[PDB]
Amino acid sequence: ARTVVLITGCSSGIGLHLAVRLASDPSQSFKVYATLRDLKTQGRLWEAARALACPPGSLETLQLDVRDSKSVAAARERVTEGRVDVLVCNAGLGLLGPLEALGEDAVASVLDVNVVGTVRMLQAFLPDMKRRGSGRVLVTGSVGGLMGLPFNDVYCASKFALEGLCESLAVLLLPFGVHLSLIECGPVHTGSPEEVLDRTDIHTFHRFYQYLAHSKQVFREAAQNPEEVAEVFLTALRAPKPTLRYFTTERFLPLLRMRLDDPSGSNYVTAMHREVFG
Amino acid sequence: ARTVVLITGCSSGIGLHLAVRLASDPSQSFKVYATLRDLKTQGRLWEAARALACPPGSLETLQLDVRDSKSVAAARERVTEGRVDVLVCNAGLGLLGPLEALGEDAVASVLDVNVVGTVRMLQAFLPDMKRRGSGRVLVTGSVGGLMGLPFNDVYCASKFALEGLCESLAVLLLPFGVHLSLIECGPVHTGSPEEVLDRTDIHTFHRFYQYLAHSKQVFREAAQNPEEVAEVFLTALRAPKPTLRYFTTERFLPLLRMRLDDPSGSNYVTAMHREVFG
Ligand SMILES: C[C@]12CC[C@H]3[C@@H](CCC4=CC(=O)CC[C@@]43C)[C@@H]1CC[C@@H]2O
Ligand SMILES: C[C@]12CC[C@H]3[C@@H](CCC4=CC(=O)CC[C@@]43C)[C@@H]1CC[C@@H]2O
Repeated sequence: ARTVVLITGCSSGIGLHLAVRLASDPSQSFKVYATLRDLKTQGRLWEAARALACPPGSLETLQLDVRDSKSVAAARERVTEGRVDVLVCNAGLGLLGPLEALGEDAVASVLDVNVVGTVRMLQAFLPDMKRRGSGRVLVTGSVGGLMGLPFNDVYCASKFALEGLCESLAVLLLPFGVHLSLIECGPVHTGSPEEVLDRTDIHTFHRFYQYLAHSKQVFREAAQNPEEVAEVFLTALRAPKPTLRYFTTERFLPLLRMRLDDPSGSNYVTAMHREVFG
Repeated sequence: ARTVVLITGCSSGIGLHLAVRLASDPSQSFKVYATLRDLKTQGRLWEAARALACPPGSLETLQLDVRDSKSVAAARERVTEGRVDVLVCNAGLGLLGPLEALGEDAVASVLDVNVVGTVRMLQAFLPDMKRRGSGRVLVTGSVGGLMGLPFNDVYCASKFALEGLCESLAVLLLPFGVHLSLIECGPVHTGSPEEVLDRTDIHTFHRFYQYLAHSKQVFREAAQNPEEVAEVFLTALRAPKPTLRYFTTERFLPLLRMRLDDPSGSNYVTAMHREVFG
């Protein structure tokens, strides 16, 4: 039978491209449940699916809001096969700005969607995998989950949290036959100045501008095509003994090694301040 | 004048012992605001304060619930000096058990207290430090924030999140004169089987027992006295150029280095499964 895949956050970006890559696979090996918070956003997904000639029935959309455990359970019940071979936890939110300028609701939302929503997915689908002794779980990671980035304090908190969540589960899941992997992505092709200025000091504001200018230059130079990133997920899926982490690029490994080599954090803080700010 | 210190989570453990260490310092250098979620739990703190003969006025208690930004702001207004020289973000919750056995509320609470509550403290007190160009922020960390531990999935998610939060802020704060440091603690001297069994499978349940037996043995062998741990906070406070991280012990550095040296995570997962389970 087909490998049943359920992917969260398929309205755009990595989840959209992964969903159509799998559904359009020439071997027709996969049945994909592409889940979205709001079905009103499914148009780009269906435009992409048609462009790759996904066979009828290879791709289905479900509404799934990872903030709501009832929505998670209702989507699980919509899997007609009664099993999920591959779960891809990809839904996520970004949050950029001076820490004191971020709304309390926005902070709590990033954590609820990125972290608690992944926990909700894992609590809903892991038990069936553990009892069957098979299943693959892929989690969309970021280089921001491996090293702290200025003005991404809460985003990095949430991506570092997925690292701890997944590494902790991987230690237990080792002998269960259930494989969990993080796909560590760099940049991928996919408030107003006035309000930020009102909630922070002028120096922090100026540094935010510098960060934004630097970020745009790196994105322009180094963002990867979503097709190349989606193929790393497929590589992890086909591995007989998948590792805990896959990297979409080796570009940030040097910064990572410097980080990991000086546990006091001094070398990394100095190097990243220089890298972003000059 | 005195160095004004505000510490969260002083009802027991590290925060209680730190508060009385600082308030009883022979030099009388510190004025300590020991904050607690519920003032009904302040008895051990006052028993400890009297035992160390903390001078009258060296220690004051404030009610502060880090889940509530109004409580954070009301406590900030109670600092009569109108400034905080040292902020110690220590309030935290643990959560242990099979992931699928944890209540959704309990998960969301660990994240709200440990992560969003620290963000609330930083948003409330950082701006004044940045404008003055001085201030120390100490955050209670854990070895569980540096490496994933089985059956601590959500606890480790939350402690890994503080790593990302603090490292991201430290990159920005470098030139502001505001110093942020994590104090990485190992074990420190400080649901029912039936309900866990009903929410998980028998194999996971057996592994939980093994984890608990192992954890108790390590705690018995390696837990540090809270006095020794509190003194690491003082060491970070007195450093002219404090590093991002301080370690209370070097016992877990080897596991950490192995972790950091194999970015795929394979060596760490295998080593920690063997370390916990045999
Ligand atoms: C900060 C940074 C440039 C901006 C990058 C960041 C990695 C992650 C990232 C993803 C994006 O989509 C926007 C650009 C950013 C935010 C990079 C890591 C090192 C580099 O200097
Ligand atoms: C899991 C472990 C034993 C139990 C330790 C853990 C570090 C943190 C910790 C703190 C505690 O208070 C309980 C014991 C635990 C949970 C250790 C890290 C490696 C060691 O094998």
